[PDB]
Amino acid sequence: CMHAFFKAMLFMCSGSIIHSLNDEQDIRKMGGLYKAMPFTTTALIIGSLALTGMPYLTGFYSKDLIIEAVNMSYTNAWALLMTLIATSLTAAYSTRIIFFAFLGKPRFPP
Amino acid sequence: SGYTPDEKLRLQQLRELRRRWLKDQELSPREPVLPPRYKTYRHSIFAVTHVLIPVWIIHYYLKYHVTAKPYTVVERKPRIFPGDTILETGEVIPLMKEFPDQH
Amino acid sequence: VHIEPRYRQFPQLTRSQLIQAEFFSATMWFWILWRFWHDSDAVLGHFPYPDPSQWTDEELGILPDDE
Amino acid sequence: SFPKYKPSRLATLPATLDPAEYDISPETRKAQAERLAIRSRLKREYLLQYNDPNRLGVIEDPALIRWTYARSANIYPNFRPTPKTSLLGALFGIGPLFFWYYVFKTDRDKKEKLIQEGKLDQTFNISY
Amino acid sequence: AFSAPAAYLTHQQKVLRLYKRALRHLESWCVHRDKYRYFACLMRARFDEHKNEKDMVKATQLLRQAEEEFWYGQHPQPYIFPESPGGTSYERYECYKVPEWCLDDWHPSEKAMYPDYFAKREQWKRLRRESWEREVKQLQEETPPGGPRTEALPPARKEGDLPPLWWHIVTRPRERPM
Amino acid sequence: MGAHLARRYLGDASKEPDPLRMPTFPPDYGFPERKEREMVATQQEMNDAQLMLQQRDYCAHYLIQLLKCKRDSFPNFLACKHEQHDWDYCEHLDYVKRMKEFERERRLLQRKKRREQREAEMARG
Amino acid sequence: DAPPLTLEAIKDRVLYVLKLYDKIDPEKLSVNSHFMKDLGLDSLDQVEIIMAMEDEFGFEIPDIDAEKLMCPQEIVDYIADKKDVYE
Amino acid sequence: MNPFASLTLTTLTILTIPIMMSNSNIYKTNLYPNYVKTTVSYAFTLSLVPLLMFMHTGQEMIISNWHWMTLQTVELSLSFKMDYFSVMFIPVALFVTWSIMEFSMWYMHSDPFINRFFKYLLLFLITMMILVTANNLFQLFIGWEGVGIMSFLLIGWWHGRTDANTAALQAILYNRIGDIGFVLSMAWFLTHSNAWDLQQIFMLNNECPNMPLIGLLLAA
Amino acid sequence: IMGFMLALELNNTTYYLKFKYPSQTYKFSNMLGYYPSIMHRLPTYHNLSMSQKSA
Amino acid sequence: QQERDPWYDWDHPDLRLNWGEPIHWDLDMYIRNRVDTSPTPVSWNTMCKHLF
Amino acid sequence: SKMELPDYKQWKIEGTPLETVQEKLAARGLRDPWGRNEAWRYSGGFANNVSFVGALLKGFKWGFAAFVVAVGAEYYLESQ
Ligand SMILES: CCCCCCCCCCCCCCCCCC(=O)OC[C@H](COP(=O)([O-])OCC(O)COP(=O)([O-])OC[C@@H](COC(=O)CCCCCCCCCCCCCCCCC)OC(=O)CCCCCCCCCCCCCCCCC)OC(=O)CCCCCCCCCCCCCCCCC
Ligand SMILES: CCCCCCCCCCCCCCCCCC(=O)OC[C@H](COP(=O)([O-])OCC(O)COP(=O)([O-])OC[C@@H](COC(=O)CCCCCCCCCCCCCCCCC)OC(=O)CCCCCCCCCCCCCCCCC)OC(=O)CCCCCCCCCCCCCCCCC
Ligand SMILES: CCCCCCCC/C=C\CCCCCCCC(=O)OC[C@H](COP(=O)(O)OCCN)OC(=O)CCCCCCC/C=C/CCCCCCCC
Ligand SMILES: CCCCCCCC/C=C\CCCCCCCC(=O)O[C@H](COC(=O)CCCCCCC/C=C/CCCCCCCC)COP(=O)(O)OCCN
Ligand SMILES: *P(=O)(O)OCC(C)(C)[C@H](O)C(=O)NCCC(=O)NCCSC(=O)CCCCCCCCCCCCC
Repeated sequence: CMHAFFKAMLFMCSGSIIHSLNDEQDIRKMGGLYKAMPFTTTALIIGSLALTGMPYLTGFYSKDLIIEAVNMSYTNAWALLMTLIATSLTAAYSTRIIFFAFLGKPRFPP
Repeated sequence: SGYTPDEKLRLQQLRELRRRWLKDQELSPREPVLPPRYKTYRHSIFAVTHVLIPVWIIHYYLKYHVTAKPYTVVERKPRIFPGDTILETGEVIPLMKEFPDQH
Repeated sequence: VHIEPRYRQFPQLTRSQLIQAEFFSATMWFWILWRFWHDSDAVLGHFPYPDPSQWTDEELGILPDDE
Repeated sequence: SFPKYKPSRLATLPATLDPAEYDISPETRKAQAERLAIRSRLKREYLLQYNDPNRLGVIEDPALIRWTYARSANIYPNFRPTPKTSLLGALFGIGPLFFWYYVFKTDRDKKEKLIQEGKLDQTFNISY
Repeated sequence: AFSAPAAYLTHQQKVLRLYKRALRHLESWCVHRDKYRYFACLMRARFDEHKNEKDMVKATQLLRQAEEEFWYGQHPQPYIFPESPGGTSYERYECYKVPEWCLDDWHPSEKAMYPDYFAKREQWKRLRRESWEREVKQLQEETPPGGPRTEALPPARKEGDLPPLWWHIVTRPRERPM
Repeated sequence: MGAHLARRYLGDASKEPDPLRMPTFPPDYGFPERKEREMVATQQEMNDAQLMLQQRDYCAHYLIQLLKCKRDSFPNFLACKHEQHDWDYCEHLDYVKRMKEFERERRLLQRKKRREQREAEMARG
Repeated sequence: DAPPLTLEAIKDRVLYVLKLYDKIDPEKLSVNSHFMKDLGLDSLDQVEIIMAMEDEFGFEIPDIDAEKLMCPQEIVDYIADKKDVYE
Repeated sequence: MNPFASLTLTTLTILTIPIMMSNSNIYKTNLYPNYVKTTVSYAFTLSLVPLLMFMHTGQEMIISNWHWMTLQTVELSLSFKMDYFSVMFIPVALFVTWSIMEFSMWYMHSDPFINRFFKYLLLFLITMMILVTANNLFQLFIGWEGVGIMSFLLIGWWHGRTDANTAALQAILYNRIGDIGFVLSMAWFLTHSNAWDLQQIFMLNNECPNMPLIGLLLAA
Repeated sequence: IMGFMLALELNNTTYYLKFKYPSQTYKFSNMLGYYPSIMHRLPTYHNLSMSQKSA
Repeated sequence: QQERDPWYDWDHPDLRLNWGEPIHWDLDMYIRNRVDTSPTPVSWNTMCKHLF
Repeated sequence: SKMELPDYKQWKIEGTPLETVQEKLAARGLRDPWGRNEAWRYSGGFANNVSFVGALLKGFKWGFAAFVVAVGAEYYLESQ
């Protein structure tokens, strides 16, 4: 349920960016959208925070409990390690989207 | 390296024809000649039809046809807790024993 | 509202969208702070974790080695 | 220097890395010219028929006709029983049948042995 | 696309195509504009360094080594314009492209809904029918006896003619048809 | 995760406890008089409350009280904080008792190792 | 959605890019100037000019076609033809 | 009768309604996207109601309304499982679909077949609801393959794009290997338990074996 | 937070006027682990080849 | 056909074929919707080794 | 309607990373002629942009003020 919420919102913000930039889907050609597009910027930031498990957003009440249960169970050691690394990589690619789409100077056509 | 004179001339002529063709593709003020033959009100007609008629039909179907045969609608029995009042028989489910309470 | 296209310039923005974005970012941060003020146990835990080293052999029912 | 690229059948060699692209002979140039002339002749024929204002229908493609004929109706006349053909046919047409026969025969023999010995869980198996 | 290809690519053409491809992939690696400008100037410096070279054997060997270097260092996921062959918007509007021969099968009522358009269309059809013989005659007069040696087509040499084989080029569907 | 895993794997698995076989010592071994655990909720009460089979542990009475609280104050979904805390505290006490069982098993195992080493040395000497 | 292109708009944008090119003198640049016959550039300069136009208008000109555009007017005509611009 | 069954079935039915109207002047007009969006909004509210009913007393039901066919000792009927999972996932899915339909009304504004796009979105929603509320394996499989084929149709939305067509067929291929696993599970359950419905499956499988559970895992 | 910090450092490194050829790990990650390439060219090719040459 | 040039004015733009030219025996499996043999940035052997 | 292109003389690389690039190239003995055509991106409303941490804290200032006011009101109500 929680993932339905914030992932749908993230895809809608991505689509808004695509439409405003003439069907461009490359973060290498996005840029400056933090100030260019205020509402989609704040929506995508809130969604990416909720995705990564901000302490009291919609993703905290599921992902945090899942990680707690995985750590506290009689589990596969390799599965536990891969789960933790995947949480780190989730934060990583959310950072990549934000950094390459919204921060910096523009790269889109004039 | 560049256009030959024949390539340049043919491109010029073809582009002139193409522009003329698109200009002809433009429509006329009269062109789509069709043959002869409040916000709350719209959602009020929508709500009665789309919500009211189906709910009437479905409630009639369930109350008088589906639930007229055994085991068609099975409900999970309600939870009963200590110190409860069973409404069916006016019964009283007793409370639990005293907890060994801490702090 | 009609937004005129810009060429090599920052696009025209709207007061409504600026205030809406600011209000919702502020709403998220207020919610996070308000939840942390009240429900801080969800992040930092609620009950202490016992140290098994401090449990006496008498209370764990371990007899002296010689016995 | 840089690691070399090894072409495969499913990842072919790029044209820019082909050694023959940088060793061009005067006969290579005339081969290219002849190929371009063939393409130009075919293109002229197709374009004339294509832009004909009076043509209605399908421009028949002899290449397509030959391809469909070679794929179906010309195979048996040009087939000969060779050792390779016989072995490949025997394998691909007989090996799978006997492999599956052995698999199913063994499985059903085990099932029937368990049934006869009366130690196979057949409870609730009403529908057969 | 619009231009007929030749039998082979010259050495200069190969060098320029490598230059453009290398700059595009360098831009894909160097996401930011300042970094791209810096490294693009360095790349042009390398090309200008080898610009003057009389030994064509050495020039071809340089091109071959440059191609190997490019293949090793190319971006696995280079930037592609949306409408370009690898792009995301490539061939999206092909299902919306319908031909004018499909247009002329309309019912009379449908055609009656657009009286002015179809008069101009009839004028275009008459213009096409009145020129076909001159077009074929011009094509068969100017060809060599062996046949067409290339895919290029001539223009109209006279004041009343049209460039031979022009109908589908001129009346091709629009890039955004619907 | 924890240091017990390192001790068992990169160390003396004979001295460390085995979770899938614990306990291996009698419950009264070293306990002169040991009292059994008390169960407040009865089988019929848990069956009526329709507790999940993994929720029918020794803390089930606080869970039943929490469920009854949440049902009665439905629209106010923030009115059973005390019942939630009572259930959580009972679960915490149960967990620390499990931890005590593990630690008892560990030091009993190492006491047995020491005793058998002492017997082996006495026999050798 | 997006405003349609016009011949004047395309011409303005191409001349704008060319005036922002440093190797072209903006005073003697016209819509009929040849990149090499009367501006003194070379093949690499023309390649960079075409790439700049590709970035400007957001589409790609294939190498077979781009090697022939030796004039801002030729570039304008090519882009108008490709974008179906007639006005 | 309690309003639980009536309101759940009403949500499903009013979802199906605009597909019936896909052969009318409204489907020929430009009000069809807004019509479908309004329908999804109303269905979302009517689904919110039984969620409140469950959140109070934890009420769950199964509705075997229509009997389809009796294969000797196996009875197939149209049954719906309105439990915690269904009554929680339906409002979430409807809320998300409502927002997505509005965003598509803005986003697909220039699409010549926006009405067909909205009809396809509503058909996917219907199949997903069938999947979620299904009480037997056969109805669950109907929803399974329905969402698979709607995904196929919507991925290849632009038919002139070869990449779109390859992507659609690829999705079909992988989901079809999943369906191999699903059908293995269905055959095992019928053969060894004489049932395709979750009640009898759960009652009779005190310890489920590797073969059916691995079939389910492969399908998932 | 460690993922945030490491990703941010790596992304800030992109501004430097330093160019380096990609790594094997980068190629593996960017090309999807080579799974679509190998497993969309090899088994499909063999199945479509058997479907004609043999059957 | 994926390896065939995309910028050329083919008679069949989607199939990337010209009218009258010989058709490969396995065109049915070498269409752009099917098996692709285009060159890849990494060698096929390296791909296999890394994946396995 | 009918937008006007801003005058091209206004685009300069001074006070821009492009002039740092130009200085490095000049030290190396080179020049880049496309400086201004890129220099449009570094001026005007694109001149200053936030950092990654400053982006995450977009509404923290007003959110914290509202939080302090609400905590004060709650404490006031609890006291009286
Ligand atoms: C667009 C619609 C169609 C869509 C499908 C289209 C494609 C298929 C077409 C059909 C193909 C097959 C053809 C078969 C022909 C034979 C027909 C037949 O056998 O019909 C069977 C059957 C008839 O059975 P029967 O044996 O004849 O009668 C048994 C009883 O005696 C009956 O009990 P009774 O005596 O009480 O009778 C009640 C009575 C009266 O009903 C009522 O009273 C009910 C309504 C009560 C309303 C209450 C409120 C009233 C208003 C208020 C009044 C007071 C004032 C208050 C004011 C308040 C103001 C605020 O109504 C009827 O009798 C109606 C019977 C059915 C009539 C229609 C039959 C049409 C056949 C046409 C065939 C044509 C050829 C087809 C093929 C052509 C080629 C394609 O009819 C139906 O099944 C009809 C529908 C049943 C009810 C609705 C069920 C809802 C289920 C919901 C499930 C949701 C699932 C969602 C899943 C997806 C989302 C997840
Ligand atoms: C067969 C092996 C199977 C292994 C299975 C298990 C796999 C586990 C994977 C773990 C994560 C690996 C992440 C890197 C892989 C992708 C690299 C890449 O291409 O990035 C470009 C990509 C950017 O793409 P781009 O902008 O296009 O860049 C293109 C450039 O050309 C730049 O391109 P580039 O290629 O030049 O940049 C890569 C370069 C620079 O990137 C990095 O160094 C990435 C960051 C590595 C961080 C490692 C941990 C550092 C410490 C973290 C904190 C924990 C320590 C304690 C701290 C205090 C705690 C109280 O790194 C390397 O080349 C070294 C190798 C990287 C890691 C390899 C892992 C093993 C697989 C390969 C084995 C063989 C490798 C041989 C060497 C390569 C071939 C010659 O990077 C990112 O977006 C950042 C991702 C990396 C950071 C994410 C956050 C941390 C990740 C988890 C670390 C652990 C956290 C705690 C977990 C829970 C513990 C309980
Ligand atoms: C159980 C039944 C058999 C299962 C294994 C079947 C393997 C072979 C499948 C049939 C071969 C396909 C025949 C012809 C299909 C057409 C091929 C085709 O269309 O091309 C590939 C097409 C598109 O190519 P693109 O890469 O997207 O091109 C991009 C364009 N630039 O994509 C595909 O269809 C690839 C399909 C390859 C199948 C291989 C996958 C097999 C994986 C099985 C692993 C199972 C593990 C599951 C875990 C279970 C846990 C208990
Ligand atoms: C793991 C998959 C195995 C499939 C089934 C197992 C059967 C064995 C595998 C194939 C062996 C032969 C089966 C039929 C194949 C025919 C051979 C063939 O196609 O080539 C014939 C050669 O055959 C002959 O004419 C002589 C007949 C026997 C030679 C080939 C069979 C030898 C097989 C070796 C036996 C096994 C070796 C054991 C090694 C250890 C294995 C555990 C013609 O030669 P060419 O003109 O070059 O045409 C090929 C074009 N590239
Ligand atoms: P214009 O007609 O003036 O063009 C002049 C040319 C170049 C045609 C000359 O007249 C000419 O033919 N000169 C001699 C031939 C020649 O130039 N040979 C050398 C050309 S290749 C060269 O040496 C440059 C290669 C260096 C760059 C390699 C690119 C690889 C990097 C790719 C990286 C991709 C991701 C970063």
